[PDB]
Amino acid sequence: AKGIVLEKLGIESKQPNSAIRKCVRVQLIKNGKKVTAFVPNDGCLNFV
Amino acid sequence: PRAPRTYSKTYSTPKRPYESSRLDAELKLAGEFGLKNKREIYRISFQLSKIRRAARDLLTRDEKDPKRLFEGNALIRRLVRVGVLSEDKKKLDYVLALKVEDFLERRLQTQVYKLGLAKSVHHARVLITQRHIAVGKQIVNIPSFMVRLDSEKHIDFAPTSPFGGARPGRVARRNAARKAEA
Amino acid sequence: ARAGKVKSQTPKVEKTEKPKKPKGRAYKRLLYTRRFVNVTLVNGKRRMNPGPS
Amino acid sequence: SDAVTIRTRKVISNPLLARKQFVVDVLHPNRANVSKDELREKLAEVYKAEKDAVSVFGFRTQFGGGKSVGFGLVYNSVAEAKKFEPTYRLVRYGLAEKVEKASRQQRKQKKNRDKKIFGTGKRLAKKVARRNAD
RNA sequence: GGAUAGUGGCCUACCAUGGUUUCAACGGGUAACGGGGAAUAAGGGUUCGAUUCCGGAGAGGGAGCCUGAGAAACGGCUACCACAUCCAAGGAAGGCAGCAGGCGCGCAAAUUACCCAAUCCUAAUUCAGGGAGGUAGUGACAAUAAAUAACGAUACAGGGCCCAUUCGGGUCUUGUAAUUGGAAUGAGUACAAUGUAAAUACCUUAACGAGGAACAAUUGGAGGGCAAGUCUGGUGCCAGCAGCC
Repeated sequence: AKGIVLEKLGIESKQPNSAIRKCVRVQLIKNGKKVTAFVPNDGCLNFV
Repeated sequence: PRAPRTYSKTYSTPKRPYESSRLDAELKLAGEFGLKNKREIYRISFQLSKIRRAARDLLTRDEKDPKRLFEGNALIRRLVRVGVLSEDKKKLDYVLALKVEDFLERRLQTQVYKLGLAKSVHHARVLITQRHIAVGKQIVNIPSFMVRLDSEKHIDFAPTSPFGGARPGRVARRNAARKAEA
Repeated sequence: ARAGKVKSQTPKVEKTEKPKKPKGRAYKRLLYTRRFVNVTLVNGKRRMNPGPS
Repeated sequence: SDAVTIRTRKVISNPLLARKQFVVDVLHPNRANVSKDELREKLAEVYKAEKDAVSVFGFRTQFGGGKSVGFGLVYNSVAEAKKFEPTYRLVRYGLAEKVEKASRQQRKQKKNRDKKIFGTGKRLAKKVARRNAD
């Protein structure tokens, strides 16, 4: 799907792990539902 | 829109793709015959898997039945003419145990090697693909020709291609023109 | 901390220029001569990529 | 030298089209592509016919070279050649001249244009002039 | 009886009360056109089939109808609904789910190219016409074949053997070497001819085109599953990786 990014997000990892998962909340062009997508490498939140 | 032109694929990727024994075996019988990749072996393995299903198809049913007799003899004839079976193994039970190795021993590069004037089979593959080895009034650039037991005697170097007689170089003409000034 | 720190930090040592690997058939000539001919001495199973053993 | 040797195999005699239909089988050795002009020249001798009365096409030098395989038509006369040979072949041989007519998109444009003007649009060309004074 | 080319509740009038159904009628859904087939492959199956052939349907949505052997036709007409044009404000013209191309919609798809030369079709018809259809362009959807190197000489090693008189003479072979030297070919490039309707591309070929820095092969991985490091530098529950643990 395609979308326009609303916010940058720092999602906290589940309990055995500990980190900030550098997600992005994005509204879908297709239908208009707002989903939260993960940015898939090290310093890519700064790229999006 | 006219009509669907039929294509089919000749190779098949093995089921479990990381296995010490299979990897060992395949690299060995790739290093022997000087092959490029593992799909060469996957193809020969697919061809043998087609023959073996065609063999079991003709075997399981009645004996002395025209279907078994005709298709069985056609396959055996085709294989003994390739050279994968010999004179004394035309029973349609020898064919079922046929060892992909046997097919790989009948590629053009292997025959160029084993008929001399080839010096290590990696020279025989590069010879063929460089438009040198002509079977007879007919060049072959394919190092997977499957020699057919009657071109074994006639196979040689081309009328062209030095190794032949007609062409004297492309690099020799260079060296001639460079050393011409002395 | 913030995104891309440890990549922005890491001292990027560059790649060294070498002779290439001979591609296609010649690579299988190398992999054959380096495993089934001139293999490193076997203790139990062969060690394909040991450091200073 | 080369000494190119031609062989006209698979001959069918055709008194309907006034033809000798055959497969031309050329050997090239030490050259290639023997020039269809030269092929017609040296095929004129094998059937003692005029070189404007013989036609060859589709030679396709074989893989590895040293050999070509074309299809060759010999006619009884040049008048018959022109009656039965397609105009494109006749221009390849240089006897008939190619009619240099308008591009097919211009031809289709102007036939769609002439669909509109009813008959000889002279009495309409006698309005377009006499309506310019209004 | 009417109508139809004709059979028929097809329609009309007059009669009877019938007909379908737990063997699933009827109603609802289908991101359902059916089939020939397709993918997977012990056998049995499961999933799919808008799409090269056959059949059915529709030409923005319904309905109507003329002409004709044939149509309820839409590159025919008429009306209404939707949307839309040009207008000199009185009027006029619309129907790409044909080809190409543009919007839009999107995760998602090409050139507003050339030609009737082949395949055929139509016509008063050997000639005319055909965006049917072919040809080239875009094109890593798939599919086939298979380049990216081969060969010796020179210095080191090792491995079968004569006696292991410590000898090693190494008399054969498996390699390692930034040492080395000639032969090979297309990848390109281009007279030519071939190809073609004309061309391009292939096929074949004059002349040129290989030396490590090149004519340079990547992509994903190295704890396990799973082939492959308990090797260096950095980070220090962060940054991150991690289909699963």
